[PDB]
Amino acid sequence: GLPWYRVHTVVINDPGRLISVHLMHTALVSGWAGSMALFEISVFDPSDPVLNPMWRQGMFVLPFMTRLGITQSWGGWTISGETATNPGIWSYEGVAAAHIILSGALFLASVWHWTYWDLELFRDPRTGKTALDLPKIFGIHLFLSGLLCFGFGAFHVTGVFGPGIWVSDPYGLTGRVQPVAPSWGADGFDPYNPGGIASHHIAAGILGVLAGLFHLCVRPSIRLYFGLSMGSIETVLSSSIAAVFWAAFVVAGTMWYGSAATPIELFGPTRYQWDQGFFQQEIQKRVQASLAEGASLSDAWSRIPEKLAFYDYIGNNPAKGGLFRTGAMNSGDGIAVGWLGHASFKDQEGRELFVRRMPTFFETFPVLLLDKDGIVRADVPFRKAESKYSIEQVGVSVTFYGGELDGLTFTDPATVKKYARKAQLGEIFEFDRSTLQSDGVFRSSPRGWFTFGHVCFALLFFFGHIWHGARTIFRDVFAGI
Amino acid sequence: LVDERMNGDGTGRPFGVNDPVLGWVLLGVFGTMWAIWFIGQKDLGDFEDADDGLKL
Amino acid sequence: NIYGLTATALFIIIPTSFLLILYVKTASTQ
Amino acid sequence: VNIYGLTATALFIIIPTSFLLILYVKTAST
Amino acid sequence: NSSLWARFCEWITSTENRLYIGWFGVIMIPCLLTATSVFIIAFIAAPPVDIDGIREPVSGSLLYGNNIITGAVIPTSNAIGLHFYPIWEAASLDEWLYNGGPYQLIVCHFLLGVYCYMGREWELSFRLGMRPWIAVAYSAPVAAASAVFLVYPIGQGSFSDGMPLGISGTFNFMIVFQAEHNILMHPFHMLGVAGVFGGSLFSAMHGSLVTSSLIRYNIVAAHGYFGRLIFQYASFNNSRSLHFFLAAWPVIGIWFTALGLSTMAFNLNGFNFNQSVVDSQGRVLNTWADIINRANLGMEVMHERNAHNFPLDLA
Amino acid sequence: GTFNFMIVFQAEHNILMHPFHMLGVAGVFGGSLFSAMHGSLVTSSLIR
Amino acid sequence: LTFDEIQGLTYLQVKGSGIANTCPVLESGTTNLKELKAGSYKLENFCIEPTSFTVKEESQFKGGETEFVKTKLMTRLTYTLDAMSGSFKVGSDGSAELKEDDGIDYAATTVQLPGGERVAFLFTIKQFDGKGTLDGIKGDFLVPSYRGSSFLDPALKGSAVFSVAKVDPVTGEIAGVFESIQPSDTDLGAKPPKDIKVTGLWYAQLK
Amino acid sequence: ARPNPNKQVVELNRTSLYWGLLLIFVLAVLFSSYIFN
Amino acid sequence: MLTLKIFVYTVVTFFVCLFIFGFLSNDPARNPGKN
Amino acid sequence: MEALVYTFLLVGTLGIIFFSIFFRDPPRMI
Amino acid sequence: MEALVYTFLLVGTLGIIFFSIFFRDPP
Amino acid sequence: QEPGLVTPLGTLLRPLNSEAGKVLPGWGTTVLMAVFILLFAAFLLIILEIYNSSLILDDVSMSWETLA
Ligand SMILES: CCCCCCCCCCCCCCCCCC(=O)OC[C@H](CO[C@@H]1O[C@H](CO[C@H]2O[C@H](CO)[C@H](O)[C@H](O)[C@H]2O)[C@H](O)[C@H](O)[C@H]1O)OC(=O)CCCCCCCCCCCCCCCCC
Ligand code: CLA
Ligand code: CLA
Ligand code: CLA
Ligand code: CLA
Ligand code: CLA
Ligand SMILES: CCCCCCCCCCCCCCCC(=O)OC[C@H](CO[C@@H]1O[C@H](CS(=O)(=O)O)[C@@H](O)[C@H](O)[C@H]1O)OC(=O)CCCCCCCCCCCCCCC
Ligand SMILES: CC1=C(/C=C/C(C)=C/C=C/C(C)=C/C=C/C=C(C)/C=C/C=C(C)/C=C/C2=C(C)CCCC2(C)C)C(C)(C)CCC1
Ligand SMILES: CC1=C(/C=C/C(C)=C/C=C/C(C)=C/C=C/C=C(C)/C=C/C=C(C)/C=C/C2=C(C)CCCC2(C)C)C(C)(C)CCC1
Ligand SMILES: [Fe+2]
Ligand SMILES: [Fe+2]
Repeated sequence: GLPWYRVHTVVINDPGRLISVHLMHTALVSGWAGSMALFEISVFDPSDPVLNPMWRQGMFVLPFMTRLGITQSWGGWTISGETATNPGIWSYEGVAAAHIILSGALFLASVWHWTYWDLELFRDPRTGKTALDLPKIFGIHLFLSGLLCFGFGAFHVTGVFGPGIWVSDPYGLTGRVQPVAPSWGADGFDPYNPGGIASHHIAAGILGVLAGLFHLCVRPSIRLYFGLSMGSIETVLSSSIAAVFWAAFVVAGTMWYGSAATPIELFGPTRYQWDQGFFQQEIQKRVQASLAEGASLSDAWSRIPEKLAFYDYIGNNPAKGGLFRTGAMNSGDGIAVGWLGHASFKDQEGRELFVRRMPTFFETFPVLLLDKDGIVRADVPFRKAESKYSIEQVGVSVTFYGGELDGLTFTDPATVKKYARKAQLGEIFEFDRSTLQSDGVFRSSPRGWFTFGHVCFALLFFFGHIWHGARTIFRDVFAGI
Repeated sequence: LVDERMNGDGTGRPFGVNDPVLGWVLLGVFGTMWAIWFIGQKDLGDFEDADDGLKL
Repeated sequence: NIYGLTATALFIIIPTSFLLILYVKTASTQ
Repeated sequence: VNIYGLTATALFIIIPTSFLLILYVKTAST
Repeated sequence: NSSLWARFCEWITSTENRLYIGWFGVIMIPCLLTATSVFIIAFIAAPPVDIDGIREPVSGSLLYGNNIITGAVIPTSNAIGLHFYPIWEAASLDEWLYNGGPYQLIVCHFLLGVYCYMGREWELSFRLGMRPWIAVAYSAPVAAASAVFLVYPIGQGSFSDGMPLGISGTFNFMIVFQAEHNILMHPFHMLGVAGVFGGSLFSAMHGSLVTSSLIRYNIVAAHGYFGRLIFQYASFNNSRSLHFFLAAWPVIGIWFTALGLSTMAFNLNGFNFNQSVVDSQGRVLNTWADIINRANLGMEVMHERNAHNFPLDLA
Repeated sequence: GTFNFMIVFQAEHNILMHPFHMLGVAGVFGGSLFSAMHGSLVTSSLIR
Repeated sequence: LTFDEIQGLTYLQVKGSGIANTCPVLESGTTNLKELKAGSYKLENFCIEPTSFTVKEESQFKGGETEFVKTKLMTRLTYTLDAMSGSFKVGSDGSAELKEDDGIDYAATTVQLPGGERVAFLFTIKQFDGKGTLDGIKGDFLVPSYRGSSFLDPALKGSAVFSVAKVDPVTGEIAGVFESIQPSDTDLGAKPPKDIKVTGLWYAQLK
Repeated sequence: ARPNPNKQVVELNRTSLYWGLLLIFVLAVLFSSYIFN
Repeated sequence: MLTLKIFVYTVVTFFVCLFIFGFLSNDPARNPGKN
Repeated sequence: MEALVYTFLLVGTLGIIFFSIFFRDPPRMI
Repeated sequence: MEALVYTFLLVGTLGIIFFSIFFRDPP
Repeated sequence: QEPGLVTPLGTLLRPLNSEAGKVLPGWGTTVLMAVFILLFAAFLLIILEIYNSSLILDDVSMSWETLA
């Protein structure tokens, strides 16, 4: 009999039961999607969309639902942060229920196709035995895929009939679902350009329908037919697995490095935005412009929105988490509740001191307050270690601009050390660490979890492609030698 | 009035109809079913003779 | 601890039940 | 909400189910 | 060939189906499925229902801090009374939930379903060449359900007095009914209890006697054993007579208890024996009936906390 | 404890830059390589 | 329906139609409002019918502010005050006074605001005493406790603004629109009271 | 609808059962400390 | 809200008509006995 | 949480009833 | 009770080893 | 053996799955396939280098600032 790892090979020469098992898998996938959406809506907290975005609460399916236009719920709230009017059928709960019903229907269809398998459709008219004309099925399926791709790219993203897609400004402050006009030209291959999505989908749909027609009309050559073993079905599996892990690599890379298809308002900021001081540079430029206008320090620093300062914080960096630090970010370092402001450190002489920000790659980084030219001026020494430039000796004073703590100056060395440690991470924020019993250690963004899972799956599927290609190209000796 | 209602709970309308469309639906469905039964009556056997039908 | 304990219990129980079912199916036919 | 109640319910659901499945598979195979 | 209707009626009245879809079935199935769906949805999640009609609702849903034992589908509001309250008669669906429509919908569809279930039992008895009296036996639980859910609300004038669809609702309804009507002292409840206990006794005895006599269809030795045991020789030596008695006892008991229920629905209570044994001077001597009366009095004072406003409970 | 012993040993003595540890690593890696090679060759040369 | 049409119907016809909860409409009369002779009149058949039941609620979002939101009514009708009687004085210069004495001056009500939260209250204007011009007369009234002291587990004042819109000098029959704000149910002290804003129509027969 | 020719039965000898049980228990031992954190 | 009433009326009428015309379709001769 | 457990238990019981009604052992030689 | 579950897992592994050693099927 | 189940939908789709093992003698259209593979490889190199900032074009900016 079959060993435990060969049980699913009983449908290798029975098209009806193959259709049945593939239907069962589709039903399971749809049911998972529906159940996960329902759970996410049950857990989601839409109270504050500024300091508590959906990517902060460890939401995985909600960003993907929101990416394509689902922005309302039957609970009376919207993802933007306004009251929901006439939500309609296509809400979060509606999508989850629709997926569940689809899963049930697919389950019933799978049961039917399993029960009745001896169909005349799968019988060769000449020989009378089960057969599949793989090139023609491929042509039909490619035709359908191209048609669907063109429809999506011409009616959904363009907003002609559909709702559009999520687009945001470069710094992720004002984003929403909008129609996207196609962008033909050198751009569009610019990954961060939303018009590339529409242009690509339209062009790829046209090419796909043309190729489907070709593969439907033209028979393969005998040399190619024998070379690629088009008579067998396992070569189809090997090629499909190959394309699948290729796609997995591409999607994981696009997710990790960011793109127009992965907005930061839905999945969170990127490791490389913290590496290059993206938000820090934007904030500095804005405050410098306000200062040069003629305003003082306090009012200029108060103009900075809390969202932009929140993005400039190492807690939201997806590369600061851990493998077994499970859960949402809010369980990591509490729920953000307010922005204290920008902290300026000044020695007794008057020189402004800047604290060196922790690189995204260190677990523990010593706190150092540098001069304007980079010379070290102050530093908290290692625990219980003799010091020569400590905070107490140098006499560093911290003053805050904008935010909750505006115009307040502290001179006590203890609070100065505390705020220096806080500012080592970036912007200082007040955190509620009691609601969720947060541990105190950073978790990882949904971006990081998605990338990790999909790269691991892609590697495993590369191995699967190797194995199945070897099996299909060595069938004579694999017949049980 | 805060909102709108049918306002027919205690009125005792015949067959519980207060809009002619309900009566039209009743008659239409009954007529369609009766027509189908009348057409199919030929397969049930005719009891033309005076003494026919289940009896003891 | 509820998440971890539940996950550990399920991981211990379900695959062992599957393996035992397969073995008992095998051992029936001598 | 206690862990003890949930784990007791899970064990009581699963263990007899596994035992019965073992016996039924043994019977059906024979 | 045959017309569409001929094929349809051949399919409906076909004994080859896994479950017989009779002419009674064509009504039984939709009503029963509708009642089941509404009951499940209401039990899983439904807002509190204002049963008493005094602007205080009670919650009976799992999503509202309840469990299986204490969950129930709350009866219709007292303010509705006996009025028909369908969905389309409510201004909004939330109002329908608040006033307690689902209970009425479930009760109506369930009663129709059980009546058609009895009809379908008769129909399939007829199609298989059997004697058609299983439905007569089944009528006893049907009569009891009708008396519980329909006749008592009609007699009391409101659907809020009906049995809630929940485990704790049953106990509350029973305590209420004993408080207001003295169910335990009625001869018909005594007959129902006798019928139930006798049904259990005869079931156990018949099972034991038949199983013991099924040596390597009942033989005559079991009759001799029973005659020797309880000194009732020739009481039951015919198998048909014995099985007819087995069928007849609990059915009659349940019929009589349902009739007693429907009788009390019209305020015809059970026996009253308080203040019966009197001293020569004139003083009243307590009896176990008087202790039952004290328990009923205790049940009655806390019956409705804030519903009554007049000394006598005429409703 | 094993990890601490190894780290402390590398601290006190340069374990990695020692020819005998190099031969130990080479022996372990070669053992794994030859085990895989022998297993694959023998299990692939199987007759019917 | 006007007062004459309402009084021309028998009880059987009205039953089940929802008319009994309605308020008479003044089809006749003039909108000039200068035909109302100055003096004091005995206000009888004073009826009031609300049209909206907006309630003040704190915004769920952190950045939001308290706002009046719409609600869905739960109690079937039973929200109309009727048969009220009092006194109505109108001055020659343009000043006017309104006072309610007796009648059905209160009605318990329950409305659900979006999100599932249902709030009860006691829509009432009892002991009203308003003084001011014909358009914009303002006053205050007492709100009794939602439940009596006898209730067991398992004063407040509110403002109002009337405004006469149409007058029929030959037969009185003054009609207009009103707005009021009153506290919510505060029984058991389990939650702070909320504010309900009610707009509607009012009819009165001062003869 | 007829007896499907593609009929086969899965088998699992005692050695395979021991291997599987050992693998499961060893993985649980290795990962329990991490999961409990 | 009246559309729901129309739909329910249609469904109920259809099922009741099915029940009524089912028993008029020579039901008593559907027995398996000999006569 | 507990409501989910109750719902799962009821759904499982209903599924067992359905399987027993439909996927039953065919009776032979009654 | 973490020590308890750790000990239970280790004892289960030891029992599996013992059963494999002493209760192996014949060739 | 006996013919399989016959269904109107199956008969409708029968012509599609009725040309198994149907080939063109010779190499057929393999040269066109090779040309298209070469073109697709060139296009993939285009987009890969554009995304990697190793191929800089005037119109494309390759930055989060292109969302402007
Ligand atoms: C439910 C309660 C509702 C409220 C109360 C309502 C009370 C109504 C009381 C009056 C109707 C009572 C009907 C009871 C059902 C029994 C009908 C029946 O047994 O009927 C059986 C008989 C059988 O008829 C016989 O049927 C025979 C067989 O015919 C067949 O064979 C013939 C040749 O031999 C021909 O070929 C013929 O075409 C073929 O069909 C012969 O034709 C005989 O000549 C013929 O008399 O029918 C007939 O009695 C003639 C038809 C009777 C009246 C039917 C009216 C139906 C509704 C009409 C309006 C519909 C409007 C629809 C509008 C749609 C669009 C909006
Ligand atoms: C108007 C014409 C038009 C336009 C504007 C676009 C625009 C676009 N296309 Mg589309 N396309 C078109 C026509 C068009 N296309 C047509 C006619 C075809 C033929 C059917 C395609 C086929 C096509 C494919 C197959 C892909 C695109 C992709 C893209 C995007 C390129 C930029 C990007 O997202 O980074 C993409 C950056 C890349 C580096 C591409 C990945 C390719 C690398 C080399 C493979 C990765 C390594 C590999 C897996 C090996 C693993 C190594 C690992 C172990 C280290 C962009 C949206 C890509 C895309 O959307 O990706 C998200 C993509 O994969 N296009
Ligand atoms: C009518 C069909 C339908 C519709 C409209 C939706 C709509 C949705 N689904 Mg659902 N779904 C469906 C059927 C459907 N689904 C079915 C049948 C299944 C079972 C397989 C699922 C399983 C499922 C899961 C598991 C999830 C969704 C999710 C989503 C949401 C995100 C959109 C999306 O798919 O990501 C965008 C879609 C893609 C990125 C697909 C890319 C396709 C690749 C690129 C094709 C490449 C190969 C191609 C053949 C090459 C040919 C090229 C040629 C044309 C030239 C959205 C609300 C997600 C969600 O938010 O949960 C609710 C989610 O997690 N769906
Ligand atoms: C690739 C797909 C994918 C991705 C990226 C995510 C990502 C995420 N999920 Mg989702 N989830 C998925 C699939 C996915 N999930 C599926 C298929 C299910 C159904 C089972 C769920 C069910 C689910 C729930 C119920 C929850 C999440 C949550 C989360 C978040 C927390 C991160 C996490 O899982 O930490 C955990 C990560 C790990 C444990 C890493 C696994 C490392 C290895 C592979 C483990 C191997 C163990 C091995 C078998 C030995 C076991 C020993 C034994 C003692 C058990 C994160 C956004 C949580 C959240 O914040 O949402 C609100 C949450 O509550 N997910
Ligand atoms: C498109 C995906 C795909 C498909 C359709 C198949 C289909 C098949 N494979 Mg291939 N395979 C794949 C991917 C795929 N595989 C990948 C990615 C790998 C690398 C890991 C392999 C490695 C592989 C090997 C080494 C072998 C097969 C074999 C087989 C055949 C029998 C299936 C089997 O093992 O019995 C059913 C399997 C089980 C009952 C065991 C399941 C237990 C798993 C490991 C744990 C549970 C996983 C969880 C529940 C679901 C994870 C979901 C995740 C993928 C997202 C069947 C034709 C076998 C064969 O035919 O060779 C003769 C065989 O020996 N496959
Ligand atoms: C370790 C790598 C590896 C290995 C050993 C195999 C092995 C196999 N593959 Mg798989 N495959 C791989 C990677 C691999 N593949 C990748 C990355 C892809 C893309 C997703 C595929 C896609 C693929 C398909 C679609 C098919 C196979 C098939 C096969 C089998 C036949 C060999 C063949 O078709 O030519 C393998 C050809 C190559 C590996 C390409 C050769 C190297 C090219 C020419 C280099 C080009 C470099 C170029 C200059 C660009 C430079 C980029 C630079 C700027 C970074 C065999 C089992 C076929 C099969 O199953 O047969 C029945 C089949 O249909 N493979
Ligand atoms: C959390 C989930 C649960 C995890 C539990 C982990 C604990 C360890 C589980 C080990 C499971 C092993 C299953 C396979 C055993 C097997 O195949 O034996 C095969 C042999 C057959 O040999 C033959 O047996 C013959 C008798 S008979 O045929 O077996 O009836 C006899 O003639 C002779 O011995 C020989 O010929 O069985 C026997 O010899 C005696 C019967 C033993 C049956 C298994 C008993 C398991 C008891 C578990 C107790 C747990 C507590 C103690 C834990 C240390
Ligand atoms: C029939 C029907 C119905 C119902 C339906 C339903 C209700 C369904 C459901 C369904 C469902 C409810 C489904 C579910 C599913 C789930 C799943 C399918 C899951 C999976 C998971 C997984 C697979 C995972 C895995 C893992 C883990 C564990 C972790 C990580 C790692 C891994 C990946 C390994 C109704 C009557 C209503 C209507 C009609 C039809
Ligand atoms: C065959 C085949 C395939 C594929 C297919 C396809 C998909 C194709 C496509 C193809 C394509 C799709 C191609 C394209 C190309 C493109 C190009 C090649 C472009 C170029 C451009 C240029 C060259 C430009 C230039 C310039 C600029 C930059 C600007 C200014 C002006 C000038 C001119 C300077 C596969 C593998 C799947 C499988 C097998 C079969
Ligand atoms: Fe018997
Ligand atoms: Fe060897």
